[PDB]
Amino acid sequence: AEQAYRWELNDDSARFIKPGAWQGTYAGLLAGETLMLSLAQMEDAHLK
Amino acid sequence: LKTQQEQTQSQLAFLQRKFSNQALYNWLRGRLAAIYFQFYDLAVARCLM
Amino acid sequence: IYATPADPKALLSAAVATSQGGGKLPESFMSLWRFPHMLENARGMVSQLTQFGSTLQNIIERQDAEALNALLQNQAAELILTNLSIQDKTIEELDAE
Amino acid sequence: IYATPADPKALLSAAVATSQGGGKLPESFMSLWRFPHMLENARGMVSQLTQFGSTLQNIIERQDAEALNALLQNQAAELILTNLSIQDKTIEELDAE
Amino acid sequence: EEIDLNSGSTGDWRKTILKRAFNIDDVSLFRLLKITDHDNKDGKIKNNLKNLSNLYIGKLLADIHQLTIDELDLLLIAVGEGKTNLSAISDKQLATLIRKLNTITSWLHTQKWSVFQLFIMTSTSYNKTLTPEIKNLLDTVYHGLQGFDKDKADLLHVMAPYIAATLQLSSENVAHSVLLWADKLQPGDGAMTAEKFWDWLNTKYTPGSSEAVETQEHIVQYCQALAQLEMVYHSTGINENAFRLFVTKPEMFGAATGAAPAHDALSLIMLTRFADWVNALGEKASSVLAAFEANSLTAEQLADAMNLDANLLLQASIQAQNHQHLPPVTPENAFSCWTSINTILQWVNVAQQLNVAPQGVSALVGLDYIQSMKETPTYAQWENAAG
Amino acid sequence: EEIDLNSGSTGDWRKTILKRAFNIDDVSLFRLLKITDHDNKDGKIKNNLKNLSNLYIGKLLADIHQLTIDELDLLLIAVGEGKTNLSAISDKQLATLIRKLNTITSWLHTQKWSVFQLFIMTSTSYNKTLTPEIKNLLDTVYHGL
Repeated sequence: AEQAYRWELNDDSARFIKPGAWQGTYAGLLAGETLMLSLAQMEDAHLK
Repeated sequence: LKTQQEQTQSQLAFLQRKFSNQALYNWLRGRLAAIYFQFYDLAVARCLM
Repeated sequence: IYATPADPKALLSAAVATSQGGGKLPESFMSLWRFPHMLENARGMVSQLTQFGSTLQNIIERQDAEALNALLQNQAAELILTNLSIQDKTIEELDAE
Repeated sequence: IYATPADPKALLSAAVATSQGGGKLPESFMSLWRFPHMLENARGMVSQLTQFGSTLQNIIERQDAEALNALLQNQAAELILTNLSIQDKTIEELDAE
Repeated sequence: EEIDLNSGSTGDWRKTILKRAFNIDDVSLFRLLKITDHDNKDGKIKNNLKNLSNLYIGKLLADIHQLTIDELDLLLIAVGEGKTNLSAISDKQLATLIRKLNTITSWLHTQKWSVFQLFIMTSTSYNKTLTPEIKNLLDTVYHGLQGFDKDKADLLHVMAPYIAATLQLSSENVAHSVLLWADKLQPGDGAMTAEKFWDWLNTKYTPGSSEAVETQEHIVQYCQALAQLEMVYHSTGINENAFRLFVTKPEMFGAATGAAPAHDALSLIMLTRFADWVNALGEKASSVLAAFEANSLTAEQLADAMNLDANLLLQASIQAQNHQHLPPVTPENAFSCWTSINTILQWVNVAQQLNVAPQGVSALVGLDYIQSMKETPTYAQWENAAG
Repeated sequence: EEIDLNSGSTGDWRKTILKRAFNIDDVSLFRLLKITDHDNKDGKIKNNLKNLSNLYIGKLLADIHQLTIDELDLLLIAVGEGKTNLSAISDKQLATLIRKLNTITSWLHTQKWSVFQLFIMTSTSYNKTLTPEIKNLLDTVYHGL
């Protein structure tokens, strides 16, 4: 989705997805929620 | 009684060494709360839109 | 002349509240999208928000419940140590007998 | 001159954490799909991920609860044997009486 | 004669008799020496009755408090007299030391704490060893801040959720206060702050790395200091709002303006007493704290909380201002500072133990024999005091 | 003789004997004075047997109901006798007061309540200090409405 975002906007500097959503220490708990937020942020940026 | 003391310490070691210890929940709480707040601002902005 | 001991006393503690008011709204943005669409989108965002809220509520309860488990366990350990001292005195008494 | 006992002591145990770092991101890929589509697609995927996440947490909590119950039963058995010995000893005392 | 007290000296009979007289080993004797005089750069002393006397005092203090020499040393550090050389101490300074020690010991007894628990809270030294707990902290915060904008938000509030997450803390308000305090304290060899911490964490730190960068030793001390302050909060039993105030405005607790709030033994005792007092106020505690934090609190409000006649407090307030107290009460600080309050409350407590009003207590003070050298009391005044 | 009973008077031997007679301090004695006469605009009374008699009654009621003077004053307020001057109380009114006090004292004992709890519950006076509990109230309601 991030790549699609960049393509449509002619902006390849954009970044929302960061490493570490999955923490081995915590068995990945809340990794999903972490990604959901990043997606929402991407969406917002798209809309704006 | 001494035996009970040992069992009691074991139960504590369990509480602290088991995976779902206090630290997990404070870790999770702080992390989700941070997400939740940020999510709220996005949701609000969307609501206003 | 016998001296009478004082009454046992009650304990108390304070539990003063904290306070943080809520936030102010951010500035409005005019979306390119028509209302029926944006309404659904806002609905989607809020639903996701309520889901996180619910999720947090459960985390919170687990955090506090666990702190209690730890507290109670520590309290049990302290009391046992005291009971051990008592039992030792009990044995000593028997030697006195 | 009676030789006194040493005071009972507290027990302690370490609970040192482990540490395993975060995953790195995989290479990105240009999809054929437009953003609005991928946004929804990815969202659904995360939703399933969060669903597994909650499920896993619940499993872990159950796992730990069962481990605790097993511990408690094993402990109860040990104590009963000691208490059983005490009552047997108590009967012996009555024979002495 | 030179007596070589170096812990590894393998000494003669004089060294031995000292051990016997003191009932301690070589290691303890070596430290004992350093306690009495940190300027003795050798392990050797002369067989000077005075020097022996100085060693003996150091020992007596340990005996009084049932401490090992090592423990006495930790305590003096916590006291803040860690570097005072007993060998050249004035009479007043020694008496002062004894009082500080009695104060702490009684309190630790009361708190059921070992000297080591205190030492952990009071120590200014931190380890450098990087533990998994810190490593997990750094990753949590590192990720939490990937996108933080210093020009839009308070770094401390942004970090507070992660710091609380990693310290097993239930509140970000506390984490905020803890980070804030740490900045005031400038802990670690690097005098670390949250901002320095972040610049490093952002620039050099790599989560999951087995090596990272050598500058992490400062980072590690910083994180430990945060853990140290976490211990204090929980150990004190202080209300979060009170905690915030101590960190924010330590002047309310008698600190010199701008001073970092202290975490030494005396600060800890002071705060502990504050928390005790607050608990004593029960449900009225909120009002008192609000009025304390604001400079609005008065005697009447406290009397309500204290279930007593405010005239008692007021008379006590008056004596607090009339008497030659150190950091004395003036109308302006009577209820705007904890130390002022304690001064007043002491007048009350004394009045209570003696079952007389505070003025009666004051009259007794006025019969002091040194005071009599400037204004000599008459027999009749003594008669009134007796009455 | 004028006896200065002001809470800060640092009085003479007459004041002292009164304290001893009553087993109370200056503050309590001052409060007692107000109980018997709330119109005494000064801290002074004459060495008038009648006045002494009046002080004694006020002390006496406190001893009877196992109250301190401060507690007696709070109770009279809760009772509704807060402004009665005992010094001019009629025979019936005094007997009436005692009965009200018995009723309440017995009851608080029965209820295992402190007089201070009662006083709070019966207060007609309020603090003005703005606490976080109140701030939370105001925001909760403010937005709700």
